[PDB]
Amino acid sequence: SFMFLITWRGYWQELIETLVWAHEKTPLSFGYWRDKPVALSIVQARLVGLTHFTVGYIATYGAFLIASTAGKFG
Amino acid sequence: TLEGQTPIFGGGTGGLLTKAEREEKYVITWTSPKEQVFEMPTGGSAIMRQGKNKLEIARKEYGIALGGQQLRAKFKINDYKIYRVYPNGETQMIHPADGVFPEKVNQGRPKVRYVDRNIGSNPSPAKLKFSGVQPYDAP
Amino acid sequence: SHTVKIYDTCIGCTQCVRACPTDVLEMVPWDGCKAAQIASSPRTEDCVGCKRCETACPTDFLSIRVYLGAETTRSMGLAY
Amino acid sequence: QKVRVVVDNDPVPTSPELWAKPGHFDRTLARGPKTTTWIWNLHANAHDFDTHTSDLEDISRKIFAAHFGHLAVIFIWLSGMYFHGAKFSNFEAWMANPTGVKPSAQVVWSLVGQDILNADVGGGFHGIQITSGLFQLWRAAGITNTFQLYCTAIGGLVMAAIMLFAGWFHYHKRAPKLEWFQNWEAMMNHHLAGLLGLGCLGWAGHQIHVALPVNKLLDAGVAIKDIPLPHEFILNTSLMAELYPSFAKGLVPFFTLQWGQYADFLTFKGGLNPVTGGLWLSDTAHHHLALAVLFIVAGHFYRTNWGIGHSFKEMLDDAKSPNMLPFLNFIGPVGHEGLDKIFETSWHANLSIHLVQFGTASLLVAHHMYAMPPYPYLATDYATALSLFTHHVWIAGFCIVGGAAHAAIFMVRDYDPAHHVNNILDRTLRHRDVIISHLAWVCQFLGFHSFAMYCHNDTMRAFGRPQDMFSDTGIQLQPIFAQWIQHIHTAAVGALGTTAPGIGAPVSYAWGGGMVAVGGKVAMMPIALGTADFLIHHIHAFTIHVTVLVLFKGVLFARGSRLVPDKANLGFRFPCDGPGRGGTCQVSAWDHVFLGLFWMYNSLSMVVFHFSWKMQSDVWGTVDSDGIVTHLTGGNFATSSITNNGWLRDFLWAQSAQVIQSYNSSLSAYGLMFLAGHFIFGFSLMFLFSGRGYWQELIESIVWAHNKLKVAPAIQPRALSIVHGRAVGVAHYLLGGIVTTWAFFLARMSAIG
Amino acid sequence: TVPNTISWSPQVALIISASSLLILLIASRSIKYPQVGAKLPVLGSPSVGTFVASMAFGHVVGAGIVLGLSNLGWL
Amino acid sequence: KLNYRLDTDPVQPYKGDPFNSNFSTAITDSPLARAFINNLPAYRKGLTPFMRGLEIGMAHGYFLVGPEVVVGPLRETAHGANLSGLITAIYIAVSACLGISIFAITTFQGDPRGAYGSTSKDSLRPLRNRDEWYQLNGGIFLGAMGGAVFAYLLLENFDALDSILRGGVNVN
Amino acid sequence: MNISDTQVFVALVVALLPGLLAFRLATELYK
Amino acid sequence: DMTQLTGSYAASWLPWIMIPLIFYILPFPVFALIFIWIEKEA
Amino acid sequence: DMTQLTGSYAASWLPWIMIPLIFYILPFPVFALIFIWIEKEA
Ligand code: F6C
Ligand code: CLA
Ligand code: CLA
Ligand code: CLA
Ligand code: CLA
Ligand code: CLA
Ligand code: CLA
Ligand SMILES: CC1=C(/C=C/C(C)=C/C=C/C(C)=C/C=C/C=C(C)/C=C/C=C(C)/C=C/C2=C(C)CCCC2(C)C)C(C)(C)CCC1
Ligand code: SF4
Ligand SMILES: [Ca+2]
Repeated sequence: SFMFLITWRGYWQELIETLVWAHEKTPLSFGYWRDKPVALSIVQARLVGLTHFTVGYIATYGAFLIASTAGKFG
Repeated sequence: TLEGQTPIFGGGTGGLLTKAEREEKYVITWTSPKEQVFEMPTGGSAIMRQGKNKLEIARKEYGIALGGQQLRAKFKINDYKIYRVYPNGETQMIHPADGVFPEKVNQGRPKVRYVDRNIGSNPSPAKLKFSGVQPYDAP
Repeated sequence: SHTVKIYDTCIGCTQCVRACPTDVLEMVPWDGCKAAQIASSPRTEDCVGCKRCETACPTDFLSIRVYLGAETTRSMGLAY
Repeated sequence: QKVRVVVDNDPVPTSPELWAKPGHFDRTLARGPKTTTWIWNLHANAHDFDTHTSDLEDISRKIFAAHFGHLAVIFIWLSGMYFHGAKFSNFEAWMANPTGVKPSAQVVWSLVGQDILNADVGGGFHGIQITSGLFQLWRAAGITNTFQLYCTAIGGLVMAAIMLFAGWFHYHKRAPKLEWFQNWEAMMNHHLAGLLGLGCLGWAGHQIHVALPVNKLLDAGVAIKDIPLPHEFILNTSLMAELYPSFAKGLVPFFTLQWGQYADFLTFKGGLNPVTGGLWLSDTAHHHLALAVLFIVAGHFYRTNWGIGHSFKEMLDDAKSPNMLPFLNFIGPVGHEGLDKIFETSWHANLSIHLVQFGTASLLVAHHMYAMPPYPYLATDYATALSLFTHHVWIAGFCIVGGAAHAAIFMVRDYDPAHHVNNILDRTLRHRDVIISHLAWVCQFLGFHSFAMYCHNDTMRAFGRPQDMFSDTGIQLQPIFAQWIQHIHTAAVGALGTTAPGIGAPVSYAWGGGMVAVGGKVAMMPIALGTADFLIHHIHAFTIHVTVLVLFKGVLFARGSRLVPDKANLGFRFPCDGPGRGGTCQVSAWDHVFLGLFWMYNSLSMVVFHFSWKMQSDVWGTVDSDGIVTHLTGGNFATSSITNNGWLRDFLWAQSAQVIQSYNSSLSAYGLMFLAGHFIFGFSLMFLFSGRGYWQELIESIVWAHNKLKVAPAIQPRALSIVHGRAVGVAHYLLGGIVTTWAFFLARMSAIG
Repeated sequence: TVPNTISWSPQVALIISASSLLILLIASRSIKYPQVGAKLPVLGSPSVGTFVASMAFGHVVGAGIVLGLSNLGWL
Repeated sequence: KLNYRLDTDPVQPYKGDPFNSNFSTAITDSPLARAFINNLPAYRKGLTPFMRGLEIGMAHGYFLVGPEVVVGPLRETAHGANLSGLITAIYIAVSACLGISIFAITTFQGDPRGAYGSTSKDSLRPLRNRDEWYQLNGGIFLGAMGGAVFAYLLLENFDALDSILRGGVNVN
Repeated sequence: MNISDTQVFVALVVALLPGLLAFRLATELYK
Repeated sequence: DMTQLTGSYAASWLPWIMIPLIFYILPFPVFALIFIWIEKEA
Repeated sequence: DMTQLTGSYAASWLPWIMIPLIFYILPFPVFALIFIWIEKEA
């Protein structure tokens, strides 16, 4: 989540453009995008980063809560 | 067809891609008083010719940046034009639209997307619910 | 495409037109201000939404507003 | 005639009038503050000299004068270390018992119970145990009493005043012209032969005449009071003859090229001194003497005023096709031609190169000082050894990032397309998509084949399938090339056969050849490499390559990209170009430095973690009478470091016991700073995760409350700018993380080292 | 073992003098910019800078030759 | 005064067009690189799409068996390791062929977007027709299965083949 | 004692250098 | 024995087939169906 | 034993694969390459 929350869109859009060039110039790569690959939008990145942050928050404490209690008790 | 000779350029990776052949392309043409070095819109240095020049560019912003920030500001060249070229060969001149630069007021230009009020008088979105009209588009 | 609107508080300073990187705006004759001109947006299909015009607008509040809308190839600034 | 000294006389009057005019250097800031953003902008642009004026000559004069000021700051700092080591230290007690006394040179006052930090460091002294290695450095220099340290402290203050006067003199009285600064050949000759060459020669003289005799007596076991003062070794030549018989025949062998008779004090042994565990001082004397000759010879390489020498411009104009090697002719028919224009006008380009090479030098300092400990009783001082490696690794990482930062500044500000027409710089920019795409791919390959294999190991271990793990007992990944180098280097000295016959002992015992113990503790022993070392080294390759990708993308795309073609007009440091084009946040070259700082921190944290765990696990430890070594962590690295659960448990959780239990003890300051670093890291997260639009709106309501009570300030409060918020976030993030590791490392080593 | 270094003798004087002399003839005919600065026969009439450079390089090359020979029992 | 020196440049613009985002290098335009790439089954002139898929499938299916045989979780036994390698190749190739099918389904609707449009000039993507892609896919699947089975049979008979290649079958 | 596995592999890699140069000379002579 | 996955519950062969079916057999065809659905031209 | 081809030299598996490769695996593709080369129309 820290990646989605700290780094912002314009960095990734420029990087994706470089990968777009690489794919177009590489032989034997017959695939081609039907939807043009773009970096996630500004709002979308905040939501995605928040989702990873929350899921990691819940999973980490949930595992610790169960293990530190069940491991010490019934 | 568009006349003019391309600037001296050894090649680069910032040029045209599949979009140029599939959807649309842009060409900027101008005339210079001498042979001189300018910066390509997507990196690198190119040498513009003595006569009339012609450069193929992927996006319209490349032509506006090159013509405005380099041709006019630095080389004092004001006769540059930008064309939109479609894959079927149709070419239309888009900059300047009417032969006069947009920053200079010209007679005959109509008002487009003008709102006859201050921005603070836009109606609230609640009054336009389910009407399909945005507050800035409200009469 | 994005939507660019010009309100009557415009003073015809032509700053927004000069700042546009894709030639969306142009100055048209008008009578509502001392400069006798007002900004217009005939070519919003080429608008990328950079909002450079809003940054250049000196009026308070802004006389030119950009409302991001449906995204196209050229509104996303895609060279591919 | 070409090289000559030209200066202006009194170019800037010496008056304090501009001291009362903050922001005078900037046209915008000179008008005075209207919002709080003015205050931040004043400090942000304080030392950006090229934005104060467009005159290159005036800029260069500011560079020269400011450098004298920084030298004065360093001299004051150096004077402080010598003075504190002469007045508030146990240096004399430590010199008597180096292996049983903890160095300490900081003593705290007793006002709020902080005197508990005065640790029992031995020698009848109470103070904070220092890990800078000052005592070991001074002992190697021959210093034996606090009076000599006191004299050096006074000399440091004097040099600080001289440095300060020089900066004022060379800016306000005699400021050299621009042409003076552009003397590449003269500067290279003077800094090679005169700075590096004469400094090495001078230090070789000090080592030969002072350090070697004093340390020879010290290792022999004679007391401090019985060792004669260093000047007695110069006056009484008989004293030097007894220690080194070759001194009885004077300078005759040197002038007759019979240098082989000097072998008794200019040795070529290698290895380590058994008494102290450091390098032989006679070895270092010959090392510095050989360096002095090599540097002085290098200082006659460039043509200044007599026709003899090489020219910078002629080399660069000649390095092009078809004058290169047949497979190196791809650099084009222009090649390095035009690069001389960069060094004529761009200070930023030179700063970029020099910051990079300071990173290289400091990295070599970190690696070469633990494997070949150069100071007596340094290897067995585990707290100092870990601190020195970690400190110089971190300094190098910041310097490397700074090199990339000012490389991007050069591209935006000093790069001229007319100067670079089909040359190598122009060609590099013209295939930047080739470079970045390949770098992006290799970063992905390294990430999958370094980190995801650790995740493979964690899943296999949790499954109870150790045979399927990447380990020495499962699927082995032996670093055969690194193992081969260790064998070649060990066999070179006699311990592809005997390629360095003149070296007696192995150059480093880390490659093999035996073990050295000093005070019942391991100084250096062979560092075996296995699957765990294969995995961790490719972790370093992955993290370094990604850090390169972030910084090198910023430099190559500083002028612009397919998204924003006119980024150069926007500048080096700007927040964005609006939400358009899908969103152009952090496109500026500055933001790539901002992102690269995080990746440098991530890369270097694992480097110092790898060093700390491996050295404790496989090198450091205690040796009993039978020669059996028990290491600090008992060989955990081979089996525990192959999973990051092992890193979490056996390194972070287990080794933090010292810092986490340091309350109510002399190490409690490290416990407090351990929490302090954790706080600053979390504190930085709101500057990084949020935006100024929220904070400006919040400030609006707060301003309303002050307006209600007629206490609103005229200088209108503003939220930090978008760039400023990012700068605050990365600064507090790095400070919090590094301080946390600093307390974690030092608390453990001060207790078990 | 310590590489052998021989005591001073006319042979090392011959080596240093010959190396300095040969460098003097070659440098005055091969370097890019001789006859630059103050002026000092069969030679190309070298300048002061060229002459001092030749003598300094003669000491450098000659010292390497004598130590190299003495190390290997005259190579 | 200005000398680009393009005429003596070792690296030329690609195919004489300086604005096509490409260079003429040893990788892209050398006689050996062009001969090797253009005569691979994906580009060989005159090949039917099915025959392109067949040769590609046989080569890829053959080597895809190997990784799980040597370092897989069934490597402790010869027969189990070979079966796991064959299954892995089958699963990968079937998944790839499914991707090829849905690529053809979605790409070729009306005028295809991107490099497969009627006006596109992508020389690296010559399969411009939907029926060509399905012919390719049929060859890819059958070739991949055949190559995977061929490798499986050789590994299953490794003890026999070792005696074969050492002359041990000539004892009797 | 004959050469080891590593020496055989090193010779194979080294032989690639004359192998590639032979191809370069052969194609150049064909011109 | 505890060297293999087993089930004392009724029809213990059901997880033997349902787990492969839902997690690495059917998901790729399901992704293919969704891909066709979201890429269909109007 | 002397019932099979073996090798006491280093990397004795090399003739095990190189002899098939050079003599009855690669030669037919090599002949195919030469045949294409000598039959190419001008
Ligand atoms: C479609 C098709 C296609 C093709 C063909 O045709 C391709 C190709 C290429 C080439 C040229 C190159 C090299 C390769 C490698 O190494 O890497 C990869 C890997 C892999 C594995 C990839 C994959 C492949 C394919 C996809 C296969 C498939 C098959 C399957 C199995 C299917 C399945 C189906 C089911 C239903 C699920 C590349 C690359 C890149 N990518 Mg690229 N692709 C594509 C796709 C895609 C997508 C979707 C995305 C998003 C995710 C991306 C991404 C990316 C990135 C980031 C990068 C990088 O970095 C790289 C580069 O540039 O360098 C330089 N990309 N790519
Ligand atoms: C042999 C001559 C010589 C020496 C020793 C130096 C040394 C130095 N120069 Mg320098 N310089 C020289 C000739 C020389 N220069 C010439 C001829 C030019 C014109 C082309 C320049 C132009 C130049 C510039 C433009 C700059 C420097 C800078 C520096 C400093 C670099 C920082 C460093 O490494 O700290 C070394 C740390 C030290 C403590 C070294 C000692 C410092 C003092 C001043 C040395 C005094 C030596 C003197 C002989 C007294 C010796 C006493 C005793 C030993 C006998 C360093 C002090 C940089 C700097 O920081 O300027 C302040 C800088 O920006 N130099
Ligand atoms: C020899 C070293 C050196 C030199 C001479 C310069 C010189 C310069 N740098 Mg630079 N830089 C360096 C190393 C160096 N840098 C390194 C190593 C890095 C990597 C981190 C950078 C990263 C960097 C960036 C990202 C930028 C510069 C900029 C600049 C220019 C303006 C200086 C400025 O903003 O004042 C500095 C003013 C400040 C207010 C900074 C002080 C605040 C620091 C971060 C506090 C540090 C915390 C402290 C050490 C520990 C905690 C303290 C405690 C109280 C808690 C100037 C030309 C700026 C520019 O515009 O260049 C043209 C710019 O944007 N540099
Ligand atoms: C190759 C350079 C080199 C090396 C290996 C050493 C090694 C040593 N020095 Mg020394 N020194 C040097 C140069 C060097 N010195 C120079 C140039 C000076 C000043 C003129 C000194 C002044 C000095 C003092 C005053 C003292 C030492 C001491 C020591 C010992 C302690 C270890 C140490 O300093 O870290 C070792 C350092 C390194 C491994 C790396 C640093 C070397 C330089 C900075 C790297 C330069 C290369 C660069 C990255 C690439 C340039 C770009 C390229 C294009 C050329 C050790 C034997 C101390 C001592 O007595 O020990 C007992 C001590 O008190 N040194
Ligand atoms: C632990 C957190 C984390 C992870 C996993 C990544 C992962 C990545 N970052 Mg990243 N980043 C992070 C935190 C993280 N970042 C933070 C906190 C910051 C802020 C400074 C950044 C800033 C940053 C920048 C600025 C850049 C990256 C880049 C990258 C990529 C490097 C290439 C690579 O390793 O590919 C391999 C991928 C991985 C190792 C990810 C883990 C994969 C797991 C272990 C295996 C998954 C197996 C399988 C596929 C699962 C599929 C099952 C299905 C049901 C989903 C990669 C996607 C760079 C990039 O894009 O270069 C190409 C780049 O430029 N990141
Ligand atoms: C929502 C209810 C629910 C949930 C979360 C689970 C969860 C699970 N079941 Mg299960 N099951 C359920 C209801 C549920 N069951 C019911 C009602 C039946 C009787 C028809 C079964 C019969 C059943 C069998 C026979 C087996 C499992 C098994 C499993 C496990 C592996 C998943 C699998 O193979 O699914 C298999 C699921 C089915 C065969 C039918 C599921 C029918 C439910 C009602 C569908 C619910 C859909 C859901 C509401 C929509 C989600 C919307 C989306 C936005 C999230 C997993 C723990 C396997 C196991 O024990 O592994 C150890 C196994 O072999 N289940
Ligand atoms: C011209 C030299 C030459 C000759 C005639 C041979 C002959 C032979 N080698 Mg051999 N070999 C050579 C050099 C040579 N070797 C070199 C330099 C190496 C190290 C790279 C090897 C490594 C090697 C291995 C590893 C093996 C053989 C084997 C063999 C035997 C079977 C043929 C084979 O598999 O080739 C294999 C050939 C190579 C692996 C590389 C050959 C490289 C050479 C230099 C190419 C020569 C090309 C030639 C000059 C051009 C001909 C021009 C044309 C007009 C005739 C055969 C007796 C096999 C064996 O022992 O069977 C019992 C076997 O397994 N060779
Ligand atoms: C580039 C190059 C290279 C590389 C190469 C490669 C990569 C190769 C590969 C190869 C391969 C990888 C191959 C493969 C092949 C295969 C095959 C040949 C197969 C066949 C098959 C078959 C025959 C089958 C059959 C079948 C079927 C169809 C069905 C029924 C069953 C059966 C089985 C009968 C090198 C480095 C060397 C050198 C340089 C150059
Ligand atoms: S979110 Fe901030 S940085 Fe990103 S485009 Fe908007 S104003 Fe610029
Ligand atoms: Ca038989």
